[PDB]
Amino acid sequence: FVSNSEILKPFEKKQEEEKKQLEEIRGNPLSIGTLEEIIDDDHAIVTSPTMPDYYVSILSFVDKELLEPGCSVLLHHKTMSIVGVLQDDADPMVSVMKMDKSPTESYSDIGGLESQIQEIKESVELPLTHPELYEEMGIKPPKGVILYGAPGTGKTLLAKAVANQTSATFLRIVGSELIQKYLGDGPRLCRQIFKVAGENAPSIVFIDEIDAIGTKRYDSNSGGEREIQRTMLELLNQLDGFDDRGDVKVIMATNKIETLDPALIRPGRIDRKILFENPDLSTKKKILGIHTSKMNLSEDVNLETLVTTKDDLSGADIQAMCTEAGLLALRERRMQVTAEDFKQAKERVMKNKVEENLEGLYL
Amino acid sequence: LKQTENDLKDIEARIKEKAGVKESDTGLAHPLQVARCTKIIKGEDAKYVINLKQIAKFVVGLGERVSPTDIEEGMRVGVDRSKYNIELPLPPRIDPSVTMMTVEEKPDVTYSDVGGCKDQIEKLREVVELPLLSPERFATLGIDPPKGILLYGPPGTGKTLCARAVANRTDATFIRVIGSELVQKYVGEGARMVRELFEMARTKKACIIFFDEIDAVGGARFDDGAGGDNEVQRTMLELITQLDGFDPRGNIKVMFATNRPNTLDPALLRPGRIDRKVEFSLPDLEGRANIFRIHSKSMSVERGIRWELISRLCPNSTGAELRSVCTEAGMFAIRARRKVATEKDFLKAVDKVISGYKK
Amino acid sequence: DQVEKDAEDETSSDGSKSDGSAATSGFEFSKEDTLRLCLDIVPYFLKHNGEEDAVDLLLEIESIDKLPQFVDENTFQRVCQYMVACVPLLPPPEDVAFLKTAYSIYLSQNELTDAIALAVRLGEEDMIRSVFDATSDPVMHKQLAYILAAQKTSFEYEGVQDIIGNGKLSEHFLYLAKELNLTGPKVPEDIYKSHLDNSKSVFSSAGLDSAQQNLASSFVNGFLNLGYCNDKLIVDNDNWVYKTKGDGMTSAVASIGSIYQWNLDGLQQLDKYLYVDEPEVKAGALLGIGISASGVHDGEVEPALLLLQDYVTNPDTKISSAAILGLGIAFAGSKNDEVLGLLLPIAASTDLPIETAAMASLALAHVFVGTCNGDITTSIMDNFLERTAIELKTDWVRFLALALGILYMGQGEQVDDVLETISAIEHPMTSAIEVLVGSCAYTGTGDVLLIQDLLHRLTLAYAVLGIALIALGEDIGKEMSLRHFGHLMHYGNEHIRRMVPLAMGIVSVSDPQMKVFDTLTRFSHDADLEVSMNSIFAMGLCGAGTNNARLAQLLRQLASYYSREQDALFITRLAQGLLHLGKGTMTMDVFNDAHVLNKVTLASILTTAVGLVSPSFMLKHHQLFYMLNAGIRPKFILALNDEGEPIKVNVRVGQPVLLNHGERAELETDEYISYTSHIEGVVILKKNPDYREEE
Repeated sequence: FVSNSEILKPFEKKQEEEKKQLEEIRGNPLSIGTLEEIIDDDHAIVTSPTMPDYYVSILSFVDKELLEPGCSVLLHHKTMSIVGVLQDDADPMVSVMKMDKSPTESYSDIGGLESQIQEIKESVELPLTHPELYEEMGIKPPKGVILYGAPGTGKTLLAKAVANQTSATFLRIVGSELIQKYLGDGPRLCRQIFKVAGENAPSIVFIDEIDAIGTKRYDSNSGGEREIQRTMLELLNQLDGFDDRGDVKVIMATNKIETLDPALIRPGRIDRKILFENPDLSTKKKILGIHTSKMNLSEDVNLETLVTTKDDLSGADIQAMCTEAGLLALRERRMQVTAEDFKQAKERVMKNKVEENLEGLYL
Repeated sequence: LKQTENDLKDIEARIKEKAGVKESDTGLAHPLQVARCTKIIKGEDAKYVINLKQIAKFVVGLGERVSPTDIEEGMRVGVDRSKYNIELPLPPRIDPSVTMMTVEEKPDVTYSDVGGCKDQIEKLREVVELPLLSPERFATLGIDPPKGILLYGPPGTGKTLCARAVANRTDATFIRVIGSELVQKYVGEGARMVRELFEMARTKKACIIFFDEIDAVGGARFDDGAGGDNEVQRTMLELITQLDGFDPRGNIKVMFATNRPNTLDPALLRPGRIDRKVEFSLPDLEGRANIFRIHSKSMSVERGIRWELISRLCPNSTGAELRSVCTEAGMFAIRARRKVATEKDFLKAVDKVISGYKK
Repeated sequence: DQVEKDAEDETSSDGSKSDGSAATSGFEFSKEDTLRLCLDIVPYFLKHNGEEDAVDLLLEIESIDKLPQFVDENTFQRVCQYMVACVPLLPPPEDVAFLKTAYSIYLSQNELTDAIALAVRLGEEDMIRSVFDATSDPVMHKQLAYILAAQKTSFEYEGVQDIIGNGKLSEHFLYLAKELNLTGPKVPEDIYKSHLDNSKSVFSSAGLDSAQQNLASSFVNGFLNLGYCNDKLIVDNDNWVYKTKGDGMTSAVASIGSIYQWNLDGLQQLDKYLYVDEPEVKAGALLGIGISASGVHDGEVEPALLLLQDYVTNPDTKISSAAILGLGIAFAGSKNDEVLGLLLPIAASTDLPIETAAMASLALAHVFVGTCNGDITTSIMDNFLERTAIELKTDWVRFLALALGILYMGQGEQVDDVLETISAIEHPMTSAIEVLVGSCAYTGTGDVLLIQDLLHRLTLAYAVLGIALIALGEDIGKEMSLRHFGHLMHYGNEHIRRMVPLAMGIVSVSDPQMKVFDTLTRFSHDADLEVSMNSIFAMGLCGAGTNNARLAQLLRQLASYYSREQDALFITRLAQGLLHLGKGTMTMDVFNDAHVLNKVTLASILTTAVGLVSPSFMLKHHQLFYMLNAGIRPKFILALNDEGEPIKVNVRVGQPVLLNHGERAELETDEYISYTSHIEGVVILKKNPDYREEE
């Protein structure tokens, strides 16, 4: 307040007789639209969301180089003339667009997946942090990543853990929303994904839970769609056209890749395939240490006691076991879970709370 | 400069907004994407009164008038979807489609991922390479090359670099037109784009007109064949009236690319237009070896390796699956911390494709 | 509340190393009734082994006097591990002041992690030397001595070097005679100089005929033969030397200094031209000696550079111009009262035709950087406001304000002389200096008033120097600073413009970002043609030694200038000449393995920014083209055994396939195990107690 009053304030004081009055010439009744064609005659085509297509003129605000067709600009109500240019974020780019900054999950909280951590780092984090490994070899790092497993464990934790170390914003795009079952909306939403992340490359593209565009079947019925054929085939051109040093990656998750188009796959563009692995002994130990830090344990509770009998539940399911042990502590009205609660919790979590029973006789 | 352009709304724009808006909007009404007129009575001759909107469509009778420069008032004049009578001489052909069109004269691509495709080249040698080189040979043969040439094979493989390899020997012009980008909000973009392809093919002899992703266009579709709008429905006219009737078969040629032949119009699959069907096979042991040695020039490797044994362990693969062997070879070298990819890195890259895919 | 009210008014930062003071003198911190509170929880958590919850109690009350009470006997390792993830950051904010009392009680132990935290953030002189205090092994002090050479900063001048460098027998000193020459670039650059004798390439140098073409080839003779010793063109044929006069003779002998540069003796070699006849032929002698002495400060076996103190002040025009520039480079890192005493009347009068004081201002900051001098800021303060003698030109007066910017570093309470110069004449870059003098006045940064004063100046171009240190040490002020960095880059002067990519290019080898390179579009075109002159040179200096690669975004900035006019050819070739610096192969490293930056190297970068007038507009003398050899660091990696002796050891080679003593290499990671403070490059390895190995 003190510095801006003696610096920035007197800058506009000499221009107060001009800049204040000349900015009010535009008026309060102004509108917004989308550009189409730009020429040097100070005339263009603008389209509002109500589709009032008009041929109007161009007022002098910025040069024609800063006017990009397809971007939202500031218009006028009656005359619909172009008085200036605005930001393109008003464009209905992607149906579901969420930018998550500083993801919570990291490599240390996902358990014994370190076998897959060094592997996923090479296809995503390594070219972002150290591209010279691929540059000295004269090869391009894989842009795409294929995910398997179940949501919440391999399809979630692995996605949010890589975005933490790369210091990139988590951008989630719903896979089922990529198909609007309409002609022209398929390739439109795909090109807008790389547009928001293609300016300064601040973030990384993430896609999860594809039950729809992954399977086109043979027809618009039986779970497939005709627009999926044109969407996947055109998305291949956006994968080859997009080129960077690895600041932006594309990670998609699907249950089966057999229904995918071999064109969109294009091996050598996607070198990364993550198969779901069973948690090892070190996986459960890393999950317990987080919750047992704030949860006081009795003298009969140790690290090797809880991991003695286990079905190799994932990192998320082990968290549910610690919550059930604390639920029994509320019955006895105490904040310190004893060893008698874990014995009844492991039987409820792996049987009552999760129904498996391990059907035998070669099955 | 900043304060100079601010007051132009009160001085210069007053005339600009009057001639560019009030004159265009007069009576509830230079690239023209829209035109409208409401209750205009003009004495048959320069009548116009055409509403480009699908609501309240108009027609023009009483003779025929040709005025390509200025029909009636100038200003707003358009055709857009439905073509009415004497409004043909001034179509709204303006559109920023230049990003879609890709024109490359005499491509320099010889063999990169197409190494070993000479079998498919022999299929394109007689009906493509021969007329584009010595078209006078067909005079003594009595027949002529067919109009179109159909491509077939795995999706997204063999329809790109293989077409440019034939144009090298004939020194022709390769023009790639993406069919999925032919579909836009403007009705008739697919038919109008094909019109300009034959116009440029008549000026320069021995040119190749290639249509990429014809399944998005074809001969008919839902919004055109089954719909009321005309885009692909008028696109088939340009492939029949122009190519077959007016255009000679020797100088002008047409080639498509599709994943399945049944996705097209059975009217086009009949003889007289689409005849040659080129199926894309996969490279053999010799073909897959020549592709790896080219990628090894841009990738640091060991001087004592052998590219013949690398392609031998890998079965028949597409153009992308072969490039994946070289790209993944550097990934295994990261685990071993080596600047170059040894022979053991290529062996693990092949097993990654065999086990990781199993297709 | 008792400390916070007294934290605003005080001469130092939070914390003290005296464990026997009750803090009852002056500002009161701990009262008399708190004596029982300090010992209250001591007997409890020691017997119960409750140090986990005991440390968290000291973090809440922020009592530094309780720390030595808990650390007494038995296991000292367990109490250090609880100080890793707890003491540094308990709350959303961060308080590092608890390391003050940790120096006394941990003096014989400290920690591997705590030793790194002491060399960063506050950066007290006693904190950097704490690595030698904890370990009594003279072998472990050797590896810590090589990183001290690239460290500089705190310990530079005769307080350590030239005194203890002759060897010492004591506990925590242990500086031998080998650490004197071998750690710093003294003997290694001489062995490196001998390596370029057999590594020499085809030389295009010749004597030609006329002296007009000899001046154009004199710059090539010094640039191509840099690092290589050639006696053929010097001793035998003087036609390219003696035939040149005026500025041509000074630049001719200046090339000789680059030929003999990085040698054990840079003085007696040039004594042939030291005294001949005229001051014109005597000018280049003193310039080449300082250029040949670049990289060494107090000498190898003798302080030979102290004999040049009488060559500073000369009434001759040509000699005085080449004496200040040449001797100012060789005297860097070594303070002298006789050198400063002769530079006071030069910078006071600012006499161009005689004293040539144009470069005398930049020499004061380049020489005494890293030292403690209170007389240099006081003598200039009286001459800055009064402007006695013939001092007239205001630009040279503004150069003094920028010269003192480096001078108040580490001066403590002596920074008040800089505050008087700011209130005297208002400069655009001095408005933010008054805030950042508290970094070295309080012996640290990050206090309450220090952060609030930065938010007042921003909500000018110099204020971002102290913000980057706090942003890396505080996560709260880092988020609000990143939003301010974008709006500050637009300013009249380019100081805020050019410093943003400079700091990004330093860390570009780790976390590259192309967002800064996009803003540089406005940096190219501002008003006149002089803007584009320093724009290409600034983009070419940070990109020296790199062809495209991560600079591909920067390539679009220099693509707008190709060919315009005859004068534009000299402008566009400024970036091309810097790509060949170091005979085409060079790696610029301004930092070290301590996760900090070297301010001595950065001081020479700011010196060349204000200097280097001859490649820019208004060419004065031809002696300014050789200033690039001052900031060139010797590229080598020394191979050492477990004892740090210069013997060949078989390990992972660096960047040149045989690693030995004196071999050129840089930027090589080390994954092996060392004694303490594991670093890359020059490293002394060890072996586990099971076996005895040098790897």
